[PDB]
Amino acid sequence: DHYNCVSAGGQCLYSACPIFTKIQGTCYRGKAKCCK
Repeated sequence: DHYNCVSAGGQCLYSACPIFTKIQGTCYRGKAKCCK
C-alpha cells in the first residue's frame, strides 16, 4: 500500500518503474505499483 511503499522510499506509480527500481507491492486500492 501507499504507506508501506513510500515510508520505505518507494514510489506509487501507475506505469513502468524508473531505473534501479522494480515492482514490489501496490498502492491506491491495488491500482498502482510500488516501485522500489
